[PDB]
Amino acid sequence: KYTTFQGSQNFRLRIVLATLSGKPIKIEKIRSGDLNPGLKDYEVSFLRLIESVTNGSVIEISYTGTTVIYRPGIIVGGASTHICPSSKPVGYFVEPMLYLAPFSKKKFSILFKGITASHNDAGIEAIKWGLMPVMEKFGVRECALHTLKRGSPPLGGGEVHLVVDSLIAQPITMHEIDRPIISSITGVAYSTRVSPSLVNRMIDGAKKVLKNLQCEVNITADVWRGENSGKSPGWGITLVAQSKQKGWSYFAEDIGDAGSIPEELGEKVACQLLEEISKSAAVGRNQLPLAIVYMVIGKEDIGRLRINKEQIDERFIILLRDIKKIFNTEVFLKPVDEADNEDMIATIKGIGFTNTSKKI
Amino acid sequence: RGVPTSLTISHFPHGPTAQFSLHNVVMRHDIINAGNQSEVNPHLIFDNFTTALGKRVVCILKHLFNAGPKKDSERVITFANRGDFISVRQHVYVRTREGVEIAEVGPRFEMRLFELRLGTLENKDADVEWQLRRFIRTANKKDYL
Amino acid sequence: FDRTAKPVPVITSEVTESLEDMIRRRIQDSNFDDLQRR
Amino acid sequence: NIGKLIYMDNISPEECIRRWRDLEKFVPYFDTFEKLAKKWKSVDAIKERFLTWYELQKAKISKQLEINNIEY
Amino acid sequence: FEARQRIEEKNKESSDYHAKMAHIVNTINTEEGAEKNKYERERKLR
Amino acid sequence: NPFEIKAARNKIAVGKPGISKQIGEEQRKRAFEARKMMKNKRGGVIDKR
Amino acid sequence: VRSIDISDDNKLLATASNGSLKIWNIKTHKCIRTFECGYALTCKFLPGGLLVILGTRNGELQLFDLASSSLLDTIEDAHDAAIWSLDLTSDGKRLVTGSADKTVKFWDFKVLKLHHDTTLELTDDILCVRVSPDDRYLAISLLDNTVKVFFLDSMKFYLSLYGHKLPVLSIDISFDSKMIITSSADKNIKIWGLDFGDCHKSLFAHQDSIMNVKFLPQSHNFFSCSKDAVVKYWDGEKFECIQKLYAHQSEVWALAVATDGGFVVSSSHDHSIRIWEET
Repeated sequence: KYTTFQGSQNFRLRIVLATLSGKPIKIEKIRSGDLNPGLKDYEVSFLRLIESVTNGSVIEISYTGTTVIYRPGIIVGGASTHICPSSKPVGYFVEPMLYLAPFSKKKFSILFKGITASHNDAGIEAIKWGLMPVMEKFGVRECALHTLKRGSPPLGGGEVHLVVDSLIAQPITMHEIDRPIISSITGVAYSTRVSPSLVNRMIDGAKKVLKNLQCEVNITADVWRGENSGKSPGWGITLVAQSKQKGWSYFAEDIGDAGSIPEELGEKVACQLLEEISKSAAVGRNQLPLAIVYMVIGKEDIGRLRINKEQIDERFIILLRDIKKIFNTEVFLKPVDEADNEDMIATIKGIGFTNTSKKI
Repeated sequence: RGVPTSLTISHFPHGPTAQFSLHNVVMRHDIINAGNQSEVNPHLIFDNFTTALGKRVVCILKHLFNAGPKKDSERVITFANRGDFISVRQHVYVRTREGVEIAEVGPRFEMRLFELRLGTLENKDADVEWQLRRFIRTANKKDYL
Repeated sequence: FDRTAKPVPVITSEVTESLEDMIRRRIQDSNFDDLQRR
Repeated sequence: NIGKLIYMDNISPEECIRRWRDLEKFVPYFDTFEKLAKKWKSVDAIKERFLTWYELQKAKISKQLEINNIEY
Repeated sequence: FEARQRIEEKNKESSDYHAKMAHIVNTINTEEGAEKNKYERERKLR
Repeated sequence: NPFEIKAARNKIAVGKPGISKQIGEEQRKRAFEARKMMKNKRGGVIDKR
Repeated sequence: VRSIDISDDNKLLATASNGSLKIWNIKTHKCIRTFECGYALTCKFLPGGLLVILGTRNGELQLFDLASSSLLDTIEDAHDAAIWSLDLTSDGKRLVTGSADKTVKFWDFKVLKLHHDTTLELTDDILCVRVSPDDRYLAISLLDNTVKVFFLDSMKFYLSLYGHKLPVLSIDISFDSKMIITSSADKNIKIWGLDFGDCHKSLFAHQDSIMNVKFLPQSHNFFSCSKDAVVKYWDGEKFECIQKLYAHQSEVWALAVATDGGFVVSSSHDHSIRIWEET
């Protein structure tokens, strides 16, 4: 009768917007046409992570297991452990906590043990400097993802430590109209339980493809020895384009698998980064939901951010429809005057939210 | 009631008398028939005795053994400090090609020092060099009180 | 409530495992601190 | 146009974008690896992108309110 | 059992409290005493 | 390994002291930490599907 | 005898320094087709039998038969330095060989004769070659002590690996293309994972030098010879020496298994070859 939703599409965003806005939510028909219908194990463990990180939020599930009614409590945050199930790595759990985090009572010092990263989901270094600098631009100061034990795709056993300790009152409003002049193209390549020459065969191919450019290329290498190597061999590569003059970033990452040649994987992440940096304006396409949720929980004023005509696709449409059903904020889409690059300026008036859990 | 509780050591030519409570004992006479003890003059090992009282108790506690054992001398006797509780075991071993394998035999217990008087056992007028303080409001906050 | 002293340290298989690998590492070093003939 | 296109309830998102012209999977979209590698064998199309305190605070909030009104 | 665990927990939190209090008191000591001695050097000249 | 067993008279192991103390500390240890993590909240997931 | 080939169950072969490509059978043991080629070191069959490909320490590569006259085809200066070992593919049409002029070259059987198609340069004197029994990948052993694995549809340098501290001199590949076995002259074989190249057990036996390791091609278990007259075979799940065999007297140069049930024949320096079979 109050807030109804269909399907497990953008489900993490539905639950994180319910607990930020403080409105009760109800989502039914979580893949109801299926032989194994209802809530999967990773999202049930995600909901009990939410219950561990909040207080007073009650969660009830139907006997079908496809209907979830959620009252929200207050975001206490704090320090706790959380084993994550092997169906889904730590990125899928940490990336909604990364914008639920900075408003709580205590500091966020929460450690995730399990699979580090996989293909469809976010890597740890990927979120580290593809999403902590955009958080630093939106207003937080002290945030870190202490990677203190890497894991692996099929067995995992890795340990990350999300710690944010800048309890901001509210995110400051954002003003980005210029396409950022990309100064540096950096990246890292990580390897676990393999030969170290796999890293060089990644990096020489990737910077061979990107070496025809005037930009300063700098990719670093890390192997993980000892018990920081996880429990299965695996290796990945991530690259960011860092614009230092205002501090923006774009990024692309991938992890190899059985038969993945390091040269062609470096070529694939290099071309994927060029796809993202040609397709995206002023913010990463994967950085976009965090960007619009901080702009919509900004101060009671308008904040404006440039995106291009490529950025508007079905994920962005279901994002804006989600926020328009949760706290009914129309996003105004101005066009930029120079039509050589068909860019929209999204202006969003932030709902006047403050964090209401601070001992003062 | 058959459980030993006090072990008083007195180095009686005008020397110190320490006293030990003696908590969890295990007697080989009521567990294991495996034969005689080894009865070689043993080696001694001590774990984290660093306080001045720790050096005093390790001095008066290892000065009752046979002086200068040999290399082949088998049995080792351990005195491990786990938060002011000297745990005592004693073992025999051999050297394997992989390493060393121990064999637990004889008693095991743990003793906490509670008085250490400068006089002999009989006097009770002895000046106390150290005794523990059970009822200060910081009793459980440090070791070798 | 509050209590005066730490209780008796109960002997668990974990603490006897730590004591045994302590003493076997010690005699693998052969660093036993006995007396001397002096 | 595109604002009422988004906020109209009836139409699906892909029908919206084809009239104009699943987010648990975090990863951004991508084309064929060989296709965009062959397209970007030369990458000079992206060369256009590549290369006192109280009166301060009052000026900050008043310029915020002024740009708020000027796009209102 | 619960005696042992809450008493080591209480001693641990008391030691971390001493650490935090000592840290903030000597950082407020030194970081402010630097400019205090700088201003005293600037004043005592003139 | 002859001291984590204990014998008695004949007409032998009544029970293992080290393993008994191991489980007898572990189950009440996780019970105490469960009481700590569940002492002072309100939001609880109802029993199952 | 430097090398052994063996067919399914019937005919067997010995390769020596004079060129005595002796054609044997396990039931009458008379050398059927003795002829003379030269300083030959390694060889292989053609999969229906009756046709034998064989290299030499000279610059040559020769092919012989069973039924008709002995010499059919030879390619002199196929590699202008010595060659070491050769392989048919999983089917028996290509012909890869490696050679200490830092070259590995392919050949194709055409009709009676051979035909060179592709050379490949390496940065070292290559000295061993092994191709998977499903043509998934080939592996080469180089005295700058490394093992390189290439594919076969592309030869696109899949995995460079190292770690033996002497020239590895024998490679084998698992029967179902999951695990390779590298073996050097520091008495330490290495069972190697395949998807990324993780070592599993860098295990140690045959206390002078491993001379040849080979794979029991039914399960994933394997035989390893020595240089000190001992041949063991190991299992590839618990990595223990499930059998030692001491019954030679000198340097066991070569061995070969037979694909019917893992029916193995070994050959040593003391001119003796012998047959090991089931219990």
